[PDB]
Amino acid sequence: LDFDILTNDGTHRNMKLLIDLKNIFSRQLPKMPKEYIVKLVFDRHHESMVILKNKQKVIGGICFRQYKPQRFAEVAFLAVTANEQVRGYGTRLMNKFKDHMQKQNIEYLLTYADNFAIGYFKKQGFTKEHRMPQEKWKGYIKDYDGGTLMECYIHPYVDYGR
Ligand SMILES: CC(=O)SCCNC(=O)CCNC(=O)[C@H](O)C(C)(C)COP(=O)(O)OP(=O)(O)OC[C@H]1O[C@@H](n2cnc3c(N)ncnc32)[C@H](O)[C@@H]1OP(=O)(O)O
Repeated sequence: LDFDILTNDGTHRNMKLLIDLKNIFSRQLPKMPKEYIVKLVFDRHHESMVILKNKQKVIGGICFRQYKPQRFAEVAFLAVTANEQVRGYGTRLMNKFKDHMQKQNIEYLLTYADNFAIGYFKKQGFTKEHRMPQEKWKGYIKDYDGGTLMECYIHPYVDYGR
């Protein structure tokens, strides 16, 4: 079981994996326009960390976008395939992601969660109250009046994915 950052480098291997991830996202986030998922997963600003089983099968992942100078990242999509849920993978994935963000010098994660997903994020340390001022991400991350913007601080010397 590996947690690798997938790069859209135009190779058959990585491309297949990103498509596989994309299909998991659309399956688990049914109300999300599939063409939109495709757009973000394959654009040049987004990266995806996948849960790789047997070094070939994608069973879940997180698609995110780093705003490097600002030191924050938005979690665009997150999911574990249905037949692999409730096995601790979702949590292991987030811990691996936080460890990576810490190494990438990212200070905060932001994500718009679906009412049903809010609980998962709260479990991972995300909160509805923000320690980061609105002015800071405004202009980089879209401000939707109809979703719940959640935030998670990534401490520079806390041991994640331990
Ligand atoms: C921006 C984002 O995309 S928002 C949408 C997030 N994605 C989804 O909702 C997609 C559908 N869901 C999924 O793909 C999965 O259920 C995930 C990623 C939410 C969680 O993955 P799993 O492999 O099942 O996670 P894992 O088993 O490690 O979770 C363990 C803990 O998370 C909690 N948890 C997981 N899913 C949920 C949920 N939907 N609601 C509430 N709590 C949840 C478990 O209750 C558990 O609590 P515990 O450790 O005290 O027992």
